[PDB]
Amino acid sequence: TSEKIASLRQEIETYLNTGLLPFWITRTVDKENGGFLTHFDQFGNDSGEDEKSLIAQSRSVFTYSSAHRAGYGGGVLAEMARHGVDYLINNMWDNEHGGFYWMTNRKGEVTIDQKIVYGLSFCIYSLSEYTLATGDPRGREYAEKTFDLLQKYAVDTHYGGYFEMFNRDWTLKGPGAAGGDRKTLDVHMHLMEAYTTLYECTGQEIHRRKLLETIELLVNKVMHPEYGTGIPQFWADWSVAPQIKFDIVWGWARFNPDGLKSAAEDNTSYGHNSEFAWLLMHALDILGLPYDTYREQITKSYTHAVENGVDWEFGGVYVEGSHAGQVYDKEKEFWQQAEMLIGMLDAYRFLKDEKYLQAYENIHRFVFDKMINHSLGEWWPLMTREGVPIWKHMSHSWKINYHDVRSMIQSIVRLDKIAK
Amino acid sequence: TSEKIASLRQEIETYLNTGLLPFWITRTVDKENGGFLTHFDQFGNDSGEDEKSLIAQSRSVFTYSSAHRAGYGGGVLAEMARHGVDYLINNMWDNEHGGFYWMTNRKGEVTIDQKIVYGLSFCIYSLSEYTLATGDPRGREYAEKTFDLLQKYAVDTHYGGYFEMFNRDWTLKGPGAAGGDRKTLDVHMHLMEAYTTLYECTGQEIHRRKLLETIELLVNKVMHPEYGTGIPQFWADWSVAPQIKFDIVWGWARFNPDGLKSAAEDNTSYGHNSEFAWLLMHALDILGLPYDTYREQITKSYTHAVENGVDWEFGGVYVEGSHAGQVYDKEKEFWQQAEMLIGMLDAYRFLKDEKYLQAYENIHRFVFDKMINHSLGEWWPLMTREGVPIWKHMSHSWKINYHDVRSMIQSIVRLDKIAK
Ligand SMILES: OC[C@@H](O)[C@@H](O)[C@H](O)[C@@H](O)CO
Ligand SMILES: OC[C@@H](O)[C@@H](O)[C@H](O)[C@@H](O)CO
Repeated sequence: TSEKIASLRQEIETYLNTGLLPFWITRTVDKENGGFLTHFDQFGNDSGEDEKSLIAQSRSVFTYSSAHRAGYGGGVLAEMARHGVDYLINNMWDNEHGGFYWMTNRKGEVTIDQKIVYGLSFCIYSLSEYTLATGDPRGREYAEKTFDLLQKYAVDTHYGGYFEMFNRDWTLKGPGAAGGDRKTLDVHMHLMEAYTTLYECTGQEIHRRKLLETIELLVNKVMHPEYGTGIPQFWADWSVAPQIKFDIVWGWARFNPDGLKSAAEDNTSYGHNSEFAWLLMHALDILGLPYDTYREQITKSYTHAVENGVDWEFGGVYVEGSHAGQVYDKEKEFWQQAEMLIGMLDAYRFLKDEKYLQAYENIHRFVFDKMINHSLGEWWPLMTREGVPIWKHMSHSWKINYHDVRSMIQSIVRLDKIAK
Repeated sequence: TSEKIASLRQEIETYLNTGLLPFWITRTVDKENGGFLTHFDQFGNDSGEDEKSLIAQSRSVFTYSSAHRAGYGGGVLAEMARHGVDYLINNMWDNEHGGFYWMTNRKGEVTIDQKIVYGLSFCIYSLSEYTLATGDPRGREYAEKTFDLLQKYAVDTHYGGYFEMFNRDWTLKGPGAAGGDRKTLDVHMHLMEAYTTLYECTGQEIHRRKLLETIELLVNKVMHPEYGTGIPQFWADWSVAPQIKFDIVWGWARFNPDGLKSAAEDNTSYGHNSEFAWLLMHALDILGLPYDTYREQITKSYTHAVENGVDWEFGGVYVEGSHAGQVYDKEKEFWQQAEMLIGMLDAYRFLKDEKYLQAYENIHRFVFDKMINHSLGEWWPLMTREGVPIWKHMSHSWKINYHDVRSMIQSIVRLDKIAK
């Protein structure tokens, strides 16, 4: 219903303009040391972490670049992005070996000099988006510099794909938790997301060809060969590896005590599969290719998410479950809802089955009625199945505004497409 | 027999010092335009080709660098290499897009601006060898620059391996004869040869890891999965492609009218398989790895060459034949004899079966009694099975001194190893 679509779009528009973006605009710009402040407790007050992670600073650069480019933030977001791009190049860029450092403290000193491809993907993503929004060639320059370093040091020229964790001097890290012997869905999915904006910015044949190569890797090696769902970790030879926690992390380790099959290695994340599918669709948009170029893959990702991840009774998407169709972890974490909002919409656009629009409204209602802490404007990071926050910290080094702002803008955009 | 080994080594030493190297030292240095002259007819006189191919100039740089490093040329070869490195950077290097151009005319003007990975491999090979011989960091610098450009533009991050032919702006060339849709044994074998000297020069972890990735590609995708013999051409997905002639070439197209199974697509080159095997062994030497790291592969290459390629009656190695064991083309071309000299020696070192030393003496005797034009010092390019030159041009844009000088130095070296 156009009245229902308009109601949903307005709910997002008011919340995005008066709640979410103001939460960050009034808090994050650090004029003393440069960069952004991203550590806020359940009362919007500083938690005091002496960290400015590459993930935090780059995602902020992306959010403010993309939101300004979309027409949000009252025009002040572009200069906020430049403030962060200033911090990235001046404090986080390695002037002897290249690439962006993983971690800095509050005053700008490098504290983890490793070159993590997961963070470097977000550098390529955010700096490409930054140049697209502001025209500053510094974004594209350092994004191209990062891409070239990934080709030189990270690309496995035999098996394909990328090695994902390196020391500061770009030497491959050790095996196991050091991160030097695994190829992961986490990194390879976001490089596809990164190369999409990179190619959109530069327009080179090389960036279009490597974006397609990244899509091919995900479809042919990363996703389940039968179910099409994302498998988290692989060996270099692309056989499935046992899932491990790397020494370098970019999230809080959450164990659901009442989760099912704790040791099961066949888990897949509905939020990841939805995030991959709509990002692949957006990649096809940027590539000028039709969606059904990967109709089998896109249909597998969305069908699996809507049939197993959507909590129809309480609302929101579950954390993870088996490829076969069993739900393992029924908790409610913030980023999977964000990615499910966009995906379920794009699923409705491509597959045209109304259970996807129902799936969107289920998750839309969950985020606005349960997840959004309206007194501050940010999202609760983790919740019991029926709502009710488990963790109440509003933001940290790994939870900023990348997922929620983009999912808000992209949802108004796709909902507008559906109404027409 | 040590008396037989000494006799063979001395035959090479006298010929290398008094015949082959003097042929080039007295002819090739072009002080007017820079670079090297490589076009000489059957009387050692200029043929007048208005060409200075990247293959010609780079191979010359390698020959003079490697021979000087080995202690040959009366000490004058190092400065000859620098004269060529001067020409490569000043006349053949693309200062806007990077990489070395494919073709220049006699006076140094670029005539084919394409970036051909086959030539760029020889740039990495020769410039790495040049720095190892002279200490001039320009070789290593531009060799590393070329390697990095290959990772950025040439590496297929999905299927692995390299795309092999690009326009000047590094955009992938068209399909078919343009060379943009095939991965070939020719390029991938020599990159392994190039990355070996590159890693020997720089010592970086990245060059060691990519050299191993190159070896893995050749063993697992390029060689026959059963016979282990080299298959010339593949599609990007590494399935076997029909053999074609590219618009860019680096040799004379020779059709043997009395060759067997002219249309057979199962041909393999004994010279190539031997060249790959001893170069792989040398790569293992540089990598500090034992030969039996690829014992199955190395044994397949050498056994196939000695059992099918060695002409026991007349001497020398045939041109090509089937993987299964049938000889197709019994003519005698220069570069396959050179590579068979080194390979048959290394085969004797690793496999210790005396049929390989017999194979070496068969080819040694053929080259010195039939192929070497002793009145000038260079090798006849092509011959009937029983000797007797078919083509008598001594050198051109694709036949210089890369194969024969290296095979002469490396043969004295391995023969010296056998005697001890
Ligand atoms: O796609 C990767 C995933 O979205 C992860 O990067 C989360 O953003 C992070 O766990 C937030 O804490
Ligand atoms: O290994 C490739 C082969 O050796 C080729 O490059 C010859 O050197 C060329 O055909 C000489 O004309």
